[PDB]
Amino acid sequence: KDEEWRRAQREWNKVWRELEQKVFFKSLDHLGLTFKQADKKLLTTKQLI
DNA sequence: GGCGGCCGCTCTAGAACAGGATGTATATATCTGACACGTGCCTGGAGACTAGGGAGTAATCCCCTTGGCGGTTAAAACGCGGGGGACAG
Repeated sequence: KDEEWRRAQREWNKVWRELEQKVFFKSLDHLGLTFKQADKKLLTTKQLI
């Protein structure tokens, strides 16, 4: 059971690390994820007046 | 001495309780009539073979629905007045 468990963990590790590499920096960004709409919502005319 | 208040007597009666009534649920006796087992086939699918063609998969592409916003006038919702109708009788 440990042998097959370690083998399955090893074959999980590559795809798991590949997903983590692209999802961790997305998880770090909080305001930048909503900045695609915040930069248009807060930067208008009437907001500036 | 007369009259209002209080309590006992008596008529009325609401509704639970017991007995009669009639159509079914059961307790055998026996018929009975299809039910399933056996037999004899015999007719339809399975092993095996020939050939092929429409989808799984891969690729493209372009398309089209979701997210995501201001805007503004149409309207949902809250509330006041009230009005006619569902239901109790």
